[PDB]
Amino acid sequence: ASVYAWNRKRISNCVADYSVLYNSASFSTFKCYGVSPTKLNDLCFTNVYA
Amino acid sequence: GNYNYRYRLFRKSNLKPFERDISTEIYQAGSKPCNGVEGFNCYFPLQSY
Repeated sequence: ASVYAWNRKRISNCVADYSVLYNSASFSTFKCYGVSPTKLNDLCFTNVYA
Repeated sequence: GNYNYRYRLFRKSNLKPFERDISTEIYQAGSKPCNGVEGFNCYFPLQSY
């Protein structure tokens, strides 16, 4: 969708693997600010918003 | 802007008390083998203020 009409998605109640996206080089920029991108698979929160 | 003052940002492990490390090498931030080529998942730990 457009930049001013950006799509919003809610993710909850499943198992999420971040290694597959972490190792993929098809993305030019992968900037993580909350925590270290390496330790994403260990700690987790109640929900995710995309 | 004085840039002579710099410090190490990345390291595989922590530092034991009362010791010095002067290893200025590329740091592998992911699974990509740097091999002294930098690039993705490969950064310079030393940087200034």
